[PDB]
Amino acid sequence: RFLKVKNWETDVVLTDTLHLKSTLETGCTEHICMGSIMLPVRTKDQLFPLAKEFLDQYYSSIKRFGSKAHMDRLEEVNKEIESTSTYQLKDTELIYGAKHAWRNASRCVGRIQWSKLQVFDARDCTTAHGMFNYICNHVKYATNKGNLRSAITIFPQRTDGKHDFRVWNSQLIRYAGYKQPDGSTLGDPANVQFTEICIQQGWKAPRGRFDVLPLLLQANGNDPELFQIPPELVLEVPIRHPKFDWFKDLGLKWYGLPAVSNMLLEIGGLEFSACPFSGWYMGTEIGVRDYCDNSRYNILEEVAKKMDLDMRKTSSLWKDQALVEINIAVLYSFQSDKVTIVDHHSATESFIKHMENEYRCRGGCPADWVWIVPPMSGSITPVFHQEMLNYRLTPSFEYQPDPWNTHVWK
Amino acid sequence: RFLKVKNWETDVVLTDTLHLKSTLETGCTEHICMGSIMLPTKDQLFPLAKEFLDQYYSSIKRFGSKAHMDRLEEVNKEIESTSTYQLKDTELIYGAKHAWRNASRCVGRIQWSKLQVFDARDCTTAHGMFNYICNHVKYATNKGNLRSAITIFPQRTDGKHDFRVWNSQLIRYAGYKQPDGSTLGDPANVQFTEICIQQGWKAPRGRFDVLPLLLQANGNDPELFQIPPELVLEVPIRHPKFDWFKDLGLKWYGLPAVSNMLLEIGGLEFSACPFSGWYMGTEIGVRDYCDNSRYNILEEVAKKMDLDMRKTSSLWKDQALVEINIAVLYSFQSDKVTIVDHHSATESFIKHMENEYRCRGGCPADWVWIVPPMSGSITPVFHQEMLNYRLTPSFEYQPDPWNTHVW
Ligand code: HEM
Ligand code: HEM
Ligand SMILES: C[C@H](O)[C@H](O)[C@H]1CNc2nc(N)[nH]c(=O)c2N1
Ligand SMILES: C[C@H](O)[C@H](O)[C@H]1CNc2nc(N)[nH]c(=O)c2N1
Ligand SMILES: CCS/C(N)=N\c1ccc(C(F)(F)F)cc1
Ligand SMILES: CCS/C(N)=N\c1ccc(C(F)(F)F)cc1
Ligand SMILES: [Zn+2]
Repeated sequence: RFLKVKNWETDVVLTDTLHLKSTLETGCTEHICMGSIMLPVRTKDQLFPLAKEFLDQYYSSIKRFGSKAHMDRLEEVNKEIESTSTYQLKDTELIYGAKHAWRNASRCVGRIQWSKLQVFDARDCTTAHGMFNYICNHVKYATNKGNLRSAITIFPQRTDGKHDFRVWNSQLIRYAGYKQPDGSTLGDPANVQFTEICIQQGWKAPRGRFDVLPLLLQANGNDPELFQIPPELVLEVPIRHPKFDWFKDLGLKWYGLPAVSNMLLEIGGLEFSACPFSGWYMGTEIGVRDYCDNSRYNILEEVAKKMDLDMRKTSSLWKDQALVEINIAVLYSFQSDKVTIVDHHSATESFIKHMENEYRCRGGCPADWVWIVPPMSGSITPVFHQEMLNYRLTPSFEYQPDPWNTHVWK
Repeated sequence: RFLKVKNWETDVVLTDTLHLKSTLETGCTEHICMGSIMLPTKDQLFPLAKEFLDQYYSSIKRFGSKAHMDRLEEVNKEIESTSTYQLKDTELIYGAKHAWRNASRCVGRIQWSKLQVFDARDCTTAHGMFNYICNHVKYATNKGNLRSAITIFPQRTDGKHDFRVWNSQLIRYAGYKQPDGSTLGDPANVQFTEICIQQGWKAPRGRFDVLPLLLQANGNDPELFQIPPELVLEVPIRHPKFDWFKDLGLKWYGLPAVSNMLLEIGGLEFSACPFSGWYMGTEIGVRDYCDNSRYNILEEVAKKMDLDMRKTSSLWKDQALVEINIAVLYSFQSDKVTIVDHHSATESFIKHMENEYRCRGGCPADWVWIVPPMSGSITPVFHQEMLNYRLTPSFEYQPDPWNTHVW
């Protein structure tokens, strides 16, 4: 088979063959497309085949397929699975797996950096305090004083599903959200529920607008525990505008390190329920979504008012106008504090190059157009005019139920 | 089965059942999503006809009635004899309105039922087509107070007597390649603009030259016609705060009228069915004006705004784009020509979606196309999950007439 993909701005056409290897489902039938849908204990028998194909890829990637080292590793793994039911990955395999989970993330526009990933092996970790230490070292290393470095910390793989390691926070660093009895929300609305669990667990909220939440860490299936990330480790950027000297008075700021912590990493059948990973922000994530979504900080009106814009009628495009300035401010601020960050133009342009490269070296690049195209100025970024094929490849990062909706408390 | 759709901004969940009536395939499988790909007989005809009539009568609360049954046999017998059939007026009107209603890429379907239908089925020549088209352009333009409409020429028979409108839209600017190697006018129509020259049209070689209509009737060869200039309402683009804007020398037409698609009703194929409504701002401001492959004007507009175009991180492109779309909307409103902005259009569509879900049990929607090409996440449709599937009657793409015609 062969599937063609065309870019309507360059007339460039690409041939995808990589999709042939996709085994997982898409949520789409032949009679329906669910492309815009947000979220559409393995047994030993189910496990070996998964390990095999994975190990086949690995060895193939190091140009040693069929070798003796390859066969013996298969024999070694098969045996281990039969006797122990599970199986431990080699350090080289773990690093290969993680980079590929990233490499296969169809919703990630920053994959051009996929091979530059620092992997921290936290498989010997046994307690929550242990997880805390590991996370602090990840935050410090990745931040690097503003010169951000991609990194991922991998805790023990799931066993019987009763001794899972979970990082309850959705991101290592995030601002608390509090619901007021008057119905309004102070802080970040998106984190209200998690904030409550933290308070309910003993956290003492400063009840402010940008309070870095504490970590809630679950080790070996035990009840989660609270820890406060060392402030001197949480790099933040106050947001000011290059021309609007009143912007700083808006009292805005954001953290510099985006580190996802609620996803599950799958490598050769194994499941790593705790695998926080971080990179660096694309401006629009903060400028458009975090600040302007109606269900987030929702700063449009206040930014507009101060800009003195005709807010009487939408057709004046006051919302659009204010959005640009706000995103202007985010990029400017980060660049001024020498904290890594990329704008949607550069990010989407690099992604197009990475995508083409991937087609010519792997035979494809699974991509989710709904997620790749930026939440602003969509059509003036190259990805918009790019047809994409979305399919599933492992290793991979997946979502998992929120830990508070499944955890069996002790 | 029973699929649900959630809006992540309001948490509202709607259940979709309408998809269970999907006929055609989407191009997507369980192994791959083709969502962003722009385009993935007596025995055949009667079932389709029955499906349609069934829906029609169901809508008029006469499902099963003798009328329903009689009509069914009548068509059945007609197909057995004439190897095809004709729609009664009522069924044509319904068919066309419903083709619009099922257009998963149209953001303005909230207007679906308010569609004027012009039966051009008695047309036999190109001059006739021209007459029908002119009256359509005039009725729909209504001096700026646009009214949606569609004109339906004779349905296909043997495929060699197909009626076709070679233009992609009734009104579009010509595209000429210059000595340089660049392009004057609209790069999107360069080829058609060539087929018009290669046909006789005397191209004035201007930036915004309204192309001539190239009509084809009963499989014959296309003929050129110049739409009465008095019938082509145009808006000169000026800015509400940049009096230098007028100097960009930009203008666009007020009437968007798609004419290269094919209308299918009850198995029947109407290869010539121009339809029009009114512009959503972004269409011109973002796509026609700023698309790199189109008029690509961001370069200059930025200059004139005196902004740092040194680093992409200054978002000068974004900055310009906004002002430009301010101007388009501003101009149209000032000349009282109908136009809608992306904020209002999308808000309207969300409401339409909510009505369609409780009245029809669903609303086919293509997210990739529904979300405006600018300020995506600040419009409601961005946070709205959508289910895409095909339903007939429908509007479909069809091969360019020049790439398939036997002169
Ligand atoms: C180097 C900086 C990086 C940039 C600029 C980048 C940018 C992005 C952006 C803009 C999104 C969408 C986020 C949202 O809308 O919530 C995304 C999604 C994603 N990225 Fe990256 N990324 C980078 C690094 C990484 C790293 C290091 C990994 C993994 C090791 C990764 C894995 C993912 C995944 C799994 C998704 C999709 C998640 C989902 O399906 O919900 N990214 N990335
Ligand atoms: C009255 C106001 C209308 C508005 C504001 C509206 C707006 C839109 C917009 C923004 C698009 C995208 C255009 C593009 O990107 O090329 C679109 C697509 C579409 N609209 Fe509407 N529309 C309206 C009327 C109509 C009418 C009267 C019909 C049919 C009778 C219709 C049929 C379609 C079709 C079929 C498409 C998608 C075509 C395809 O699949 O490529 N629209 N519309
Ligand atoms: C409903 C729709 O799927 C949803 O709003 C998606 C659209 N595209 C997105 N794209 C990115 N990068 N991030 C998101 O959260 C979303 N949300
Ligand atoms: C490649 C991608 O499908 C293509 O650029 C689509 C995206 N969304 C669109 N949406 C609308 N309304 N109109 C278009 O022409 C497109 N082009
Ligand atoms: C890993 C830091 S890379 C980055 N730029 N940000 C995000 C933010 C959210 C997600 C998601 F997983 F929540 F979608 C993914 C990447
Ligand atoms: C019918 C006028 S309704 C409108 N706003 N414009 C368009 C423009 C192009 C198309 C398309 F068919 F080319 F995609 C559809 C609608
Ligand atoms: Zn799909």
